[PDB]
Amino acid sequence: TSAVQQKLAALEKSSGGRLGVALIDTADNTQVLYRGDERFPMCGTSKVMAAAAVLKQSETQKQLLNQPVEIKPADLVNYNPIAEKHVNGTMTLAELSAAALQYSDNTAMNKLIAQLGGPGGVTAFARAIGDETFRLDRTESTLNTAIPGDPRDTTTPRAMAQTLRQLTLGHALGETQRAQLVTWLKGNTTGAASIRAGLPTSWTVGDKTGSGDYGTTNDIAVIWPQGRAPLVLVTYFTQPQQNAESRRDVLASAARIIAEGL
Ligand SMILES: C=C1CS[C@H]([C@@H](C=O)NC(=O)/C(=N/OC(C)(C)C(=O)O)c2csc(N)n2)N=C1C(=O)O
Repeated sequence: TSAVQQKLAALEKSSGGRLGVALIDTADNTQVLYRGDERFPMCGTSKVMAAAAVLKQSETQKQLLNQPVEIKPADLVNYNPIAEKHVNGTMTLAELSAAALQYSDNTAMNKLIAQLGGPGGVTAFARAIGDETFRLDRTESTLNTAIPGDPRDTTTPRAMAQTLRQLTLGHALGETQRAQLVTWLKGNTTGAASIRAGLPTSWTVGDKTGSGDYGTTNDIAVIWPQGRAPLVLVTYFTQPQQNAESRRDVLASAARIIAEGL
């Protein structure tokens, strides 16, 4: 047990829940893991895989991101802040990707899933880039049920950190696609109280949050400090009570502990 792992264990004990953390330091390719091989419900953090899968399609279909997609009343689900603005109209796949990633729009996510041929098309892209752990089983909004022990719509912190590294810092995507994903993540609007809240305010962050039942509160992030190699940080948190409140503060505290031990 390292110093950082003892503090993360203390944070978890103080929280009442179950915490999963994976850090990759790309300077020396070292890793910090806390419950790094346990499964956690992804919730909206799975939207990165779906957006990346559509970006991968656009490497062959070069104008794909410009393709209009109808938004119909039947498409609306539980949380659709951007798509509701375009019902009975269209959004492009670029606009749907940005809405899914930067506003956590669940209707937008369902349009990405449909473009990929169902949840199996998202999982397929994960396997194609070497992620053997990720599984997407359902569409929105039921993929956020986050039931303890349910393997559906889960991954592990170790696997998600490696995948996020390959998609953003690595070259699992083409050059313009990789840059587009980074731009989208940097422009996220839902992460101010999560990993970002625990990091020095001068560091540049791109991130995607997730939330669900059982007070499931997640965030995955690529971090660019000034003057050193970037980091990839995954923080997953879930709780014993189905109706538990969100705990974004736990993710901020985990990020702060990781930034300390660095
Ligand atoms: C803040 C949101 C808006 S909802 C959107 C999606 C996120 O992962 N979550 C849900 O749709 C969601 N589903 O749960 C229901 C209740 C639909 C379920 O699956 O039964 C949920 C629960 S608490 C919360 N906030 N969002 N996700 C998050 C996020 O952090 O990105």
